[PDB]
Amino acid sequence: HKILHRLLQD
Amino acid sequence: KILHRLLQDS
Amino acid sequence: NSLALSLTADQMVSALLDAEPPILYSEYDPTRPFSEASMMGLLTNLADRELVHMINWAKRVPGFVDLTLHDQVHLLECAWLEILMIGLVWRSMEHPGKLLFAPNLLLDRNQGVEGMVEIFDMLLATSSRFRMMNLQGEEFVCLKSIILLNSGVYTKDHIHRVLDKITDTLIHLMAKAGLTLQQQHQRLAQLLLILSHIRHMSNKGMEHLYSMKCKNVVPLSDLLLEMLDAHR
Amino acid sequence: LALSLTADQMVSALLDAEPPILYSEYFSEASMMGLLTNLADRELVHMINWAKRVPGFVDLTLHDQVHLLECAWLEILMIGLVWRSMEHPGKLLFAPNLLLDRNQGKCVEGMVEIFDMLLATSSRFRMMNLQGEEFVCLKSIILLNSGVYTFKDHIHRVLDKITDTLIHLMAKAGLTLQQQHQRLAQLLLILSHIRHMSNKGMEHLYSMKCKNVPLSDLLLEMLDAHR
Ligand SMILES: Oc1ccc(C(c2ccc(O)cc2)=C2[C@H]3CCC[C@@H]2CCC3)cc1
Ligand SMILES: Oc1ccc(C(c2ccc(O)cc2)=C2[C@H]3CCC[C@@H]2CCC3)cc1
Repeated sequence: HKILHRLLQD
Repeated sequence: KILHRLLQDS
Repeated sequence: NSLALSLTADQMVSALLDAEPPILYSEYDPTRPFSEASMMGLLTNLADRELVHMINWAKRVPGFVDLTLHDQVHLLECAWLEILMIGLVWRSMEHPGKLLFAPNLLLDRNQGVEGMVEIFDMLLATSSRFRMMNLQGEEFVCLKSIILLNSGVYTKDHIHRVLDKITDTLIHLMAKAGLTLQQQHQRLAQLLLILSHIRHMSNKGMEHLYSMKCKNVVPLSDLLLEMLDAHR
Repeated sequence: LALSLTADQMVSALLDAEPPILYSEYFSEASMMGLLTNLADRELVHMINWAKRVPGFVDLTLHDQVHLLECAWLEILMIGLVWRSMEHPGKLLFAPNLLLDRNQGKCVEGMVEIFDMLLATSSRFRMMNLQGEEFVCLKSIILLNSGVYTFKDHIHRVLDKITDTLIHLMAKAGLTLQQQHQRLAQLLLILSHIRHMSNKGMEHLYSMKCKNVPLSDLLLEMLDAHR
């Protein structure tokens, strides 16, 4: 999965 | 330039 | 002085409609299927012939004649693929899932080349967008002319003057169509936002052509090589 | 919730969600791209959090949010750069402590062409007297529009709302009806050029990857999303 996923969730 | 010619004629 | 600024919206639409290039036919015979070389061969032959009509079409666009020979070359070098694409998208508007490159050349998503499906989908998406918006021919010819004058304007006050005139022309059509003031603004915004995507497809398409050139796949015409080199 | 907000509440929300102006690390080719890579990477983190504060963006699925950001991240950085450099003609304010000239874009191959396009866009905003309220609307439009056809009704509805908001600002500025249509059209046409610069810059960054300054992990992901 992409890093962008985490930053959009947190 | 071809584009130059086709533009100027006639 | 100029004549483009003088024309009314109705006379603007009329001039653009009268200037419309014909729909050219392909050399396609539904005998052999398409290889990566044959398909691009057909499209290159088609696009090269379309360009000749576009150049003479551009000279029919109000205000374009008033510009210098150098500026006319720049605007066409920058927007030729955009104009080809929006024309393609317009032709394929009533053919869902298909692209009408020519009346005898209808290509599917399956048909078409390493990196062509990405461009096809965006083209299909644009066509599907025009269909849902119920794009009119009067709006199409305005958008196509906007692309010609805009796409190379920042790479002038008269060009922006004609651009403002085309804006007025678009709003006049929408008002005639019975749209409310906020519906005109929204639709106007919707139409011009699509041009951003057409620009995107063009840049993607341009890079594909340069890839095809250096790979020495199917030979490009002498004019298409010039138009492609201008983008570097 | 985005559709419920009025034009005033739309502007205030976007103005309140504005990312900060970050500073550069306190040129050749390597040093400049090093500073810009570091800067852009820190801006992305604020952009992502800014996007989540954009009305209607939260309502989208996680996948759609990712797709939109991947499509327009360089566009958004650029229009921010262009806006910051508005009152610095001939200059590009990448950061308050990093002012770059057109001649400084020459020591990187194929970057001086992107500089001129950026400078021209900034000059265009200056001539149009672009307002901050207008700018935050345009940037939000880029976020929602740039990747909407690479997929919808909700996004198009929010786009219509921002359009209504744009007109509202001009109508409150004292512009006549036809002046509102023309200015709106002029703004949206610039977005087509911002896309062009983005695709050019994207191809420039790809050359950077195919040469090994080291791009950040986040930047490499945003870059890879453009194949
Ligand atoms: O009307 C059109 C005619 C052809 C095209 C062609 C084309 C093909 C070969 C060329 O040498 C130049 C363009 C384009 C299409 C859309 C973008 C790039 C290319 C290739 C894929 C399809 C697009 C529109
Ligand atoms: O605010 C901005 C900060 C940086 C940038 C980016 C950038 C630089 C390095 C990166 O790794 C990623 C992006 C650049 C600018 C815009 C085009 C791409 C590049 C190269 C020259 C100017 C653009 C705007």
